[PDB]
Amino acid sequence: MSYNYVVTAQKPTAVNGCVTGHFTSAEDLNLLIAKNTRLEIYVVTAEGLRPVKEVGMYGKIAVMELFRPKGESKDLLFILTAKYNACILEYKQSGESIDIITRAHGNVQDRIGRPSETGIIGIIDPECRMIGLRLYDGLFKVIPLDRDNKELKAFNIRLEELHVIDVKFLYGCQAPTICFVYQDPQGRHVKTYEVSLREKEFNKGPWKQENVEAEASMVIAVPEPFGGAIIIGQESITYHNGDKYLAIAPPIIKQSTIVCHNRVDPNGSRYLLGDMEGRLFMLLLEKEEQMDGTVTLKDLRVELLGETSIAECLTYLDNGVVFVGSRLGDSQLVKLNVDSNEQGSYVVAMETFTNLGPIVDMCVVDLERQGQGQLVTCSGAFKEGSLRIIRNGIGIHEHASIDLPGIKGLWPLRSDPNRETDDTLVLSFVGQTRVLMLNGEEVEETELMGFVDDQQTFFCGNVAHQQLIQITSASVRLVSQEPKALVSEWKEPQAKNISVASCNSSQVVVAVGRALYYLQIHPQELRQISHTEMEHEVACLDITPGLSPLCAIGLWTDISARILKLPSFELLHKEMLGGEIIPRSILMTTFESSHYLLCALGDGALFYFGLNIETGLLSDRKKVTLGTQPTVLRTFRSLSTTNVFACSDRPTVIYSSNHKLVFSNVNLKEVNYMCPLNSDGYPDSLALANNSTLTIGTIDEIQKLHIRTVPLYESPRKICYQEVSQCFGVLSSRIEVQDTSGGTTALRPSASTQALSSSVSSSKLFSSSTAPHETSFGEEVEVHNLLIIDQHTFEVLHAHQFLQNEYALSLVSCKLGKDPNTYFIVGTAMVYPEEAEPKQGRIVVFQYSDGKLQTVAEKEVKGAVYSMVEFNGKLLASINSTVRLYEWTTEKELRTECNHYNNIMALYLKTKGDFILVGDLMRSVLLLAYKPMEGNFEEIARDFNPNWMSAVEILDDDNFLGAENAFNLFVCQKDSAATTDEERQHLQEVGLFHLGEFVNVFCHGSLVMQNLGETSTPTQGSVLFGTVNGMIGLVTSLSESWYNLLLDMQNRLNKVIKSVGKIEHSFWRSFHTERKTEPATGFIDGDLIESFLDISRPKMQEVVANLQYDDGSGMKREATADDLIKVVEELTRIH
Amino acid sequence: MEEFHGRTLHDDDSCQVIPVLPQVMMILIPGQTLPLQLFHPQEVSMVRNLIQKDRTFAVLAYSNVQEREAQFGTTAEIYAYREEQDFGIEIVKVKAIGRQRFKVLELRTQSDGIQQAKVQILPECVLPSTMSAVQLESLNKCQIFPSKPVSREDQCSYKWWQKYQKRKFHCANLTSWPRWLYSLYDAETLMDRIKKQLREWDENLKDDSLPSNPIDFSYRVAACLPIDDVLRIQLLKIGSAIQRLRCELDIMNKCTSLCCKQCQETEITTKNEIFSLSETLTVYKACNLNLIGRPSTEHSWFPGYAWTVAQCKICASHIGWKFTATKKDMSPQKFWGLTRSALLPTIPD
Ligand SMILES: [Zn+2]
Repeated sequence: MSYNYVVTAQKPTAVNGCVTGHFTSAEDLNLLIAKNTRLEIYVVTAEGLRPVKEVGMYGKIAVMELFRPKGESKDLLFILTAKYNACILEYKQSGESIDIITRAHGNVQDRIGRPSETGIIGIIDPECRMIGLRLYDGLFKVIPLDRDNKELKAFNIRLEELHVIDVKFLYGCQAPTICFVYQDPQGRHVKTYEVSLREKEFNKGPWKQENVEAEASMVIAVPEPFGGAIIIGQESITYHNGDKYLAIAPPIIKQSTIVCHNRVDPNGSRYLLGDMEGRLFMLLLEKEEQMDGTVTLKDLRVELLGETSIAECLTYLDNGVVFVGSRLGDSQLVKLNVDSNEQGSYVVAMETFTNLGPIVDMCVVDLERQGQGQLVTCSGAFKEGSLRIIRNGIGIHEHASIDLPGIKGLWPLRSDPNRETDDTLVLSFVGQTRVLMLNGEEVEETELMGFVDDQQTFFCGNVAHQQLIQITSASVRLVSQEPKALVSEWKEPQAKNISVASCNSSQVVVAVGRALYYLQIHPQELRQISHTEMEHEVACLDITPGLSPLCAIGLWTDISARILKLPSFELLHKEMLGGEIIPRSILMTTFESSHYLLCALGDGALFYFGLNIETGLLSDRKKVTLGTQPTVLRTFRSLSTTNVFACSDRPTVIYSSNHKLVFSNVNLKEVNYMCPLNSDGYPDSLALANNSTLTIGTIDEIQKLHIRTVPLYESPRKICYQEVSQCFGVLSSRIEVQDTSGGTTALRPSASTQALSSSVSSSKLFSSSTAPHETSFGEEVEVHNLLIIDQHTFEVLHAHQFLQNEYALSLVSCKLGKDPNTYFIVGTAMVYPEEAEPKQGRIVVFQYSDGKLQTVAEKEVKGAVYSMVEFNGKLLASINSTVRLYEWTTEKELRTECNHYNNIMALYLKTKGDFILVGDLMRSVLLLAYKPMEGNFEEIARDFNPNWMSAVEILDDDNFLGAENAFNLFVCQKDSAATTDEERQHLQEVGLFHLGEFVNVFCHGSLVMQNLGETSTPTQGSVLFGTVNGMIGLVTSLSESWYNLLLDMQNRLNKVIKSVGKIEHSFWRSFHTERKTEPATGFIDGDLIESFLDISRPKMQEVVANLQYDDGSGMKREATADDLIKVVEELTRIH
Repeated sequence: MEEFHGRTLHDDDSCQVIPVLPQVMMILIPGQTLPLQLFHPQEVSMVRNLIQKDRTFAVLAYSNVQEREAQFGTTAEIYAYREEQDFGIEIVKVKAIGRQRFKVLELRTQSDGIQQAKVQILPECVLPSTMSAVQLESLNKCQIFPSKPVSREDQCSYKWWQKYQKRKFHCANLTSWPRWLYSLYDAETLMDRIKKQLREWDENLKDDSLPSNPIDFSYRVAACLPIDDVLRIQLLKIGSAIQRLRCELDIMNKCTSLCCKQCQETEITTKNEIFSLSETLTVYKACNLNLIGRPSTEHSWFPGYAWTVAQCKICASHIGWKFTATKKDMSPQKFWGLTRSALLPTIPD
């Protein structure tokens, strides 16, 4: 009844576990990184990481360890899913095709059992005799490893100790022994068991039950010859080996808790340790006692190698290179030149992988192109929080720069034997034309003998017959190749100035006034072939190849496109293209894998058309609005097939994917004229020039999202956009320590201590207050700021710091009431540790004027303002449990208008029109309507279902979307039936889906251009969402017939496509919860449908063996495997 | 008597047919023993037959006593039974404990005299920790806290609770909400707060008296706290432990009028005026109290505080003493140091 369609416009980026081994080949050193579902296999080389494969698994990688069972060459890969799907994958490549086959697959869930709060632990015997798994408390599930165990048949073993923290398998033992730390009322102990597969029960461990620190965090099993185990907590590392027991309490690991570890030596003599605050230690084992050949520990020194990103999974590659994979920071590659000591730190960063981190709030802003949105997200946390600006455009990597005096056209000229290289490019100045010759990166301009020195040459291409033609307004000069001297002059009989000249491989047309002349290039000579007259002046002309069967001309006096015979004077067709302005560029292109000719008007708009190579002209009326500036369309050889670059205020690149063109915006401010140049200096480049200067570089493939990061060294919490002020407003938090002198001290220079105009909130509306439990030494205190960040330079213009013990929660920019100016309205909450639920808060209204953040209004409320939105000029606040509506008076003071008291906590406010949607963490979705006649809220609907809800959004007047526990997405719907005046008060739940991600933020908008297309698209609307792992999604509705077609096609693809681990799709996407599981409905997996363009045509045939395809008809043929390509290609453009 | 030790539980979200006890008129929250003496021969025979078969009965909590219509009820399993013929009446005394909560799907009147109802047992859903969806993998090993120390030396255990909040909700900085908000939806934190604000009305040893399970504790607190019946039905309709605990906090923070015990009808003072400048509850102001005796200041804890005996107006029972200043420049002038157990808080309507 909803008919949605959910797709992912950016794969997840937060690394949640990485592991190195010999996976792809017996000699390679791989590196596998799991994100949630994105298992990325890199091969470690000398310079860094060379990606090799990237496979999408149908689950959240919760366990991943490479093991090599005896009798195999390269390692296998055991992967467990958060839905308890266990698979053993093997790498398999056949020359060029790479496949991840599955050697065993099963589901290792139990029918009953509360999952362990410490989470899944997946550990493996060093001898590859078994795989232990802790899923539920007091139960250790052992998987034997046999060649005939293709279903992974596991058995449980009871654990007498319920609260197990960390468990591992020891080294150098006959039977497989496990050692683990467990919590009992006495304290924390470490115990070892032996596991026998025959008996299927635990035995007596090698050691005895010892006693360890009350906060001993984790166990790490030391290899032979050391053996034993190392247990590290917060103040001591203790090594146990039965009769041996070493304990160290170093004074450097006191500040933070070690959370991650790795081993850098094969013999286990040094270990890497990372803690919460992003600091990299190194545990050194001293084996200086070789008393009887064996090796025993003597000392346990802990070094300190410096500071890195906030680590989540260390990994030591070869040659002192460490991959400090970060879950909330950004993945790194630090080099441990432990002899550097540049400033005391032995780590130096090498690379940095993009990580959109915990997206906590986003906003869509029309910043520059005014046609396409740009997403701005508050990414990261703690010392690596930042702002990411995400834009959808074909990126251009510029490698060369040069300054030109407003050059308005360039052309490569070759004056050498043919070597696919041009040693010079002629640029068209205002009056002259200076050609720059650059064997390397030269900038000097050299006048060609065969080209006019100062005549403002217009066309200078690679003419045929081993000649170079430099056609100008005065006369056309053709020079030879080897002689390099003027060998032909083709002057007009009237000696007039040709406005626009068309050049081809061997035929050249010169248009003067309303007359045109066509000539054919001859060896060392120029011969005029024909002349013709036109009704109106020829503003532009270009014949695309040889001999062109047709010639296109734009009438200056009529603004119409006329196609005729290029080697003759016979007209073929004509079309008046609007007539608003004279067209500035007309060309014919083969980028559509066919013959097509499109012309660009002077206003930037291009009317599409489809030409015929042999004979025939069409119209194909279709408007593309490139911008509001003249455009000179060109083509570059360094392309897929041809491409078409349209230089303007908003440059575009037109490329055809299957049967329709796509105009991808370029990543540049504005370009005046571009030309291909596949020269030695920059192979496969495209030299572009603008009103300022010129540059050269390469162009990316297509439509890849580009992310610009702006660091803050703080935790950003919220963000809005104020259009009039051209600036952003972002709440941020900085952590400070309690100082001995009385006050708070900052750890590092953040982005709020380094603002231009830093103020401090002094509007102590209340006074006195209470704090009998005053903060002591060393405690951490969060200090909040409102930052006013610019929209162009992205610098903080103001950092207004709020009061003490004041958590600033919400933030809205709007024009309240009838005021002509905008405001920043921030709702805060005074939180003291003694009090549990805050009782005091504020709604402070700032106004950023003239570079100063002045507090305009003020208001005190008896609670915490959790959320705020705007009605039509009236603020709508949520104070604890009540929803209040504030009307902005003329005297600049918020005035209450109406109240609505809830039994729930009004924690999510989302509105449209007059409908208000109120929610809380317990998924108590509630609806309200504003009655203008009465002024008071009326409760229209209600939906109560106890479960943890993460976000909420309005899709329409009817559908209300939201997120829900265990990473699910749901969609409610109101009305219908209207049976007993009580069903209209209830919200039917129509859509369910297992997204697999924790959605933080929902926001309307889309990242594609607004080409209307008259008929529009089947998908109506677009709702982006942002999650913890760092993916951007997109939910868009669908018509019912489209939903039926795509659901049937989904069921058909499930039988053809092969998953990794052989997880059936419908089980991955089932609405998963700890107590019940129901199939997905009302949601279409965008990734699965868009995968229809990856499978082969032979595989595509049986996907569509017997289908309907509708399309204004019945069941025409079987969709022919081309109608559905059109459908999926249309669906791809949305994200 | 006859003792039954077996424990059985019907499947949740499933229907069952049970008879309705007509003598029972109050809501029996599960876990609360409700002894009943039955003397009607039909009811006695039915109870004996049930005890032979299942010893399971139904109690319907009617919203309106006159209407006798209930949209929810409870199921009770007999724990002890003793049927004896006394004074010509076969009186059966049965001590029963609530087991499950039932919503009355359809109740009809049987010809035997009792009324039979087919009802679907509501499911008491239990939720995972709010941080389990986003908790970092490396921080999994830090979820276990080193026990729960408590002592008079630690007094309020303030530092321990900050440490618990900071360590458990560490990943709340990956989400748009702060940690002090998630601490409002924690089962352990809410149980601790209920214990703390129940110690201010009685000084019982809650370290053993109250259960350590959110479900059991939630029912016990719903049973103990004194309110009217309709809010007990409201607390019963709640389907989750977290929501029930939050509702109980709301009810406890709603009542602020410290009425007398014994009387249970007069208003001694209000929680708003608590002279916490300097056990016993100190109230800066009071009303509807009768002071008698003499200002005997012998062995007074508070310097400059002479006290006299006090009574309500009717109850005439001692509830405390209105300490009076022994110096001209002493504030407060008169503060009532009432006894905690002498007052029963009620909703200030
Ligand atoms: Zn009284």
